[PDB]
Order: sequence, then structure tokens, then C-alpha cells
Amino acid sequence: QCVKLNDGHFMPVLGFGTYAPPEVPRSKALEVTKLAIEAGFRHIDSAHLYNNEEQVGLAIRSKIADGSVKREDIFYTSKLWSTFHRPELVRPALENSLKKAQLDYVDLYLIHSPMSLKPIFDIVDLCTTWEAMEKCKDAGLAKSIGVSNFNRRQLEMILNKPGLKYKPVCNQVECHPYFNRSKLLDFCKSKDIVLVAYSALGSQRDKRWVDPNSPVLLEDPVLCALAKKHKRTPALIALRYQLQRGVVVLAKSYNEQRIRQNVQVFEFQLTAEDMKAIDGLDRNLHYFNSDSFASHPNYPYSD
Ligand SMILES: NC(=O)c1ccc[n+]([C@@H]2O[C@H](COP(=O)([O-])OP(=O)(O)OC[C@H]3O[C@@H](n4cnc5c(N)ncnc54)[C@H](OP(=O)(O)O)[C@@H]3O)[C@@H](O)[C@H]2O)c1
Ligand SMILES: C[C@@H](C(=O)O)c1ccc(-c2ccccc2)c(F)c1
Repeated sequence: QCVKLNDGHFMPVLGFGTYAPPEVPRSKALEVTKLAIEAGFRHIDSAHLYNNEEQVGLAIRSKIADGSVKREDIFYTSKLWSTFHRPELVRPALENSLKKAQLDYVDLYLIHSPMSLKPIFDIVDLCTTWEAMEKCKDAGLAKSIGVSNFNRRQLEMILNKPGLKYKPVCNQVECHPYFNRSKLLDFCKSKDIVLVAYSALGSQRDKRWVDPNSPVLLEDPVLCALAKKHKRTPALIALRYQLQRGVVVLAKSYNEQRIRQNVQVFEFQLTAEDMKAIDGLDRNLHYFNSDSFASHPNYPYSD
């Protein structure tokens, strides 16, 4: 199923994560995106950053072309990279993502991160970036617009902007049982903004940004006990947890069997005791923990 966004469009509550590191050949994104759609994923998350928008759009068009789905059955997200915060760079970056993907519109365009970079940090008034996003929604380039990696104060800056035309429909953030963001989630719910979770399965643990010492989420003994209790898997427990808290959850897999397994999140429910045991895992652990983010003036985790 789908959640209704605050602009009246619908987002499917489970989404396919498309990112793979650059060691993975570009052609893989094509193959696995088609498999994700075949498995029942209708929400596909990409970005200018990911260098895979041609393949992901090609996957989508191919599944349209063979009659599996119509365009209006797919919810496609791209994101504005942080070298393109200056308001006059916003629509051309979106236009560029649309031409890579060969689509007429994205369902969702996000400010990828509040941490502006030189078009080396930049200083940009994100409210002007937001005004340029709104113009992209008015032109029909994006059906919905939203942000990513914003903390509460950063989100308030936008909600509080004079002359605001469109609220962000979502804030896409790192969110999983080690870092469950419950206070940010309550704030988003009170403003009718959807929290979308990435690294919901504990991230790809990429050496550039993630400490290899950090606990592996899917090896977590409480998730493992819960998987055994429900005869599911630690992944499926982690996804199901997000759905039950009203969070839209992404899931990356480039593996045929795991892609097919992940759509089982719809087949069972956790109980209130299960959810409390999962809530007890919260330990302020964002897997992305690198000097290259944390030294930035608008790093969101400084609070
Ligand atoms: N907005 C942002 O700044 C931001 C940041 C990070 C990610 N994202 C988006 O969120 C998406 C998902 O997050 P993520 O890439 O960090 O990965 P994730 O969904 O946390 O996945 C972690 C690993 O879980 C494995 N996995 C998937 N299903 C599994 C299963 N059923 N059992 C065991 N392992 C399973 C995958 O390995 P295999 O491929 O081997 O199955 C995957 O590499 C990204 O692809 C991207 O679209 C956005
Ligand atoms: C690599 C890229 C992504 O979308 O995967 C990414 C991941 C994490 C972040 C991020 C954003 C804020 C704090 C720490 C990390 C990002 F800005 C971009």
C-alpha cells in the first residue's frame, strides 16, 4: 500500500534502494531494478549522486514497455546534489536527472542533504533552494518535493519561511533500530511530513563513511530472536518495524533472492512487545560517521 502525502499524491510505503558503490558495474542497477519491480516494488529511490539514473530509468521504461506497469504505477525519486543548492542551479539539475532517466517527471525530488558544497563547503540559504524546488513542482517537473538529512531545526527553517507555498512531503533520513529517530519522527507526524528511512538494514557499511567496528545491525541478537519467533529474517523484522511506526522504509539489495524476500514485509505483523524490544535497541548510532560530514557547518547530527 501507499501513504497519502501532504500535497495529495501517494507514496508506496516500501521502496527500492538503488545505490551501489562504484566497484559495481553500472549495468547491475538496470538488472536489479527490473527484478525489484517484478517482485512488487513500486517505489524506487535514486539520486544524481548515484550515477545510475540512466539504468534505473531504463529499468522503469522497460517494465512499462513490456506491459508490467504503467508510469503512474511507479513512484520515482531523485535528489538534488549539494553542489546544486544555489537556487538557479536547482531546475537545471532536475532537468538533467529527467534526461538521464528519460522520464517526463519524477514523483519526488529531494534536497539530498542540507550540507552545501562549492558549485569545500558553500553557504547557501536553503529557503531560496526550497523556493526553487517549489517552482519545479509548479512546472510539473516533480509531482512532490521534499528534503533529506534534515534535522528538526532545519525542517522548521523551511516550515517557517515567509511565503511558503509547499511543505516538504517527507524528510528521508538514516533510521533503523540503532538510530530510530523517534523524536524527529513525532515532529514530522505533527507536521504531516513522512519520515522515509534509509540504511534501514544497517547500511552497506561503505569503508569511506562507516566504521567497520560498528555493530552489524542484521546480526543483532534481539532482531535475530524476533526473526526466529516469527520465522522471518532479521531484515524483514527491521523493515516491518518501520511500517508499524508509520515510517516509509527503503531497502537496497542487488541480490535476486533478498529482493524477493524483502516484499514479504507486508505478510506478517509485530506485536506491541516485539516493537518495544526493538525500541530498546536505540543507541544513537548513525552508520555514516565521517569527518567529511561531521566537520560541515550544517551537519545535521550536531543537533
Ligand atoms: N538520502 C540519503 O542521503 C541516503 C543515504 C543512504 C542511502 N539512501 C537510499 O536508501 C537506500 C537503502 O539504504 P542503504 O543502501 O544504506 O542500504 P540498506 O537498505 O540499509 O541495506 C544494507 C544491506 O542489506 C542487504 N540486504 C537487503 N535485503 C536483505 C535481506 N533480506 N537480508 C540480508 N541482507 C539484506 C543488502 O545487501 P545485498 O545487496 O547483498 O542484498 C544491503 O547492501 C540506498 O540504496 C539509497 O537509495 C539515501
Ligand atoms: C552517499 C549518499 C547517499 O545518498 O547514499 C549520502 C549518504 C549519507 C549522507 C549524510 C547526510 C547527513 C549526515 C551524514 C551523512 C549524505 F549526505 C549522502
